[PDB]
Amino acid sequence: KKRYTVVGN
Amino acid sequence: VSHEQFRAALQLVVDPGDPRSYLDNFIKIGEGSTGIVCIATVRSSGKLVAVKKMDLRKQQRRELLFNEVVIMRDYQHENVVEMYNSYLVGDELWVVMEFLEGGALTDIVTHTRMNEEQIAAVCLAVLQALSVLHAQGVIHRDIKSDSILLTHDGRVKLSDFGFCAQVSKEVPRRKSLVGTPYWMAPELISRLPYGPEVDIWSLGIMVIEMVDGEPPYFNEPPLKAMKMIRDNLPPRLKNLHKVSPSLKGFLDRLLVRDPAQRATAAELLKHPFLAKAGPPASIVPLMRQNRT
Repeated sequence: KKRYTVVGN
Repeated sequence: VSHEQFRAALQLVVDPGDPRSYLDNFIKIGEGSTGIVCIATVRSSGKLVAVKKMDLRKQQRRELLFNEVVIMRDYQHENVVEMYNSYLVGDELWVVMEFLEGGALTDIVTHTRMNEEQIAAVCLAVLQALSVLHAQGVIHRDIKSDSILLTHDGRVKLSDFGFCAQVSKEVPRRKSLVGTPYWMAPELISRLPYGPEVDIWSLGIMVIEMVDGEPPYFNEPPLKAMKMIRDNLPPRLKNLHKVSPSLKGFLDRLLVRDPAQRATAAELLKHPFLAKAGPPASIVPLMRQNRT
C-alpha cells in the first residue's frame, strides 16, 4: 500500500 | 461521529435512488485510498460507466467524502473525469462517473518508457486542468500517476478528487496532512500552511515517475522518504542523462523547495518544454492493450 494516500491524524 | 448520523447527512446531498436499478455486471477494476472502482454496463444502452464505491465506515476523514459532491456540482473540464450522479447505497457512497477505459498512467510508467513528446502531452493536459482548478481555489492534493486516467484514444484526465480542499480570501492556506508520502510537497510535510503550489511539486514528482518509473526514495519506507523530502535538496532524476535540457529546465520550475519561487500552473502552460506535446494519438501505443 506504498502508493496509497494518507490523511493526517 | 455516529455512522448513521453521517449516512443521513450524505443522503441530503446525493441523488435519490439506487443505480443498480439501471446498471448491470459490476466488475471491480481498481482499489484506491478511499474505496474501490468498478465498471458497470448501462442496461438501456450497453454503454460502460465507472462506479466508485466508498464505505463510510472505512474513511479516516469521512467529511472528505463531500469533496466528490462539491467537485461534481461545480467543476467540469475537458481534462477532468466527468461525474454523473452520486448515491447512498447502504453504508457506501457510490459515484457513477465517466469510464476511462485506457486505465491509469501508473500502469504505463511502471511497464514502459515514455518519450518527451508523450511526457509533454501528459503534463500539458494535467496543467490545463490544474490552471482552471487553482484559479478557482481548488487544490487537488493527490497528484500522482495513479490519479491520471486515459481514454482509449489517448486523452488524459485528472481523477480522484476525494482529497481536495478549497482556498479563498477568507481561507488563504490549508494546513492538513493529506497526500501520498513520496509525492508530498516539502512545505506540506513541514506542516506549514500551503496553497495550490503543492500540486505543482507533486506534478514534478510525477515527471520523475514518467522518466524513472518510480518516485524518488521509493525504496525507503514512506515516513523515511518524507523526512528526506523535507530535509534534503530537491530530489534528482536517476537518469539525468536521459532528459533533454528543455525537460530538465521544466522540472527545475516544479521541484522548487520555496513555494513562493515554484512556478504556477498558468506560468508553466507557457513553458517551452510543452511545445513538444504530442496529440492524444501519441499516447495510445503506451497502453496495455496496444503495447508488446
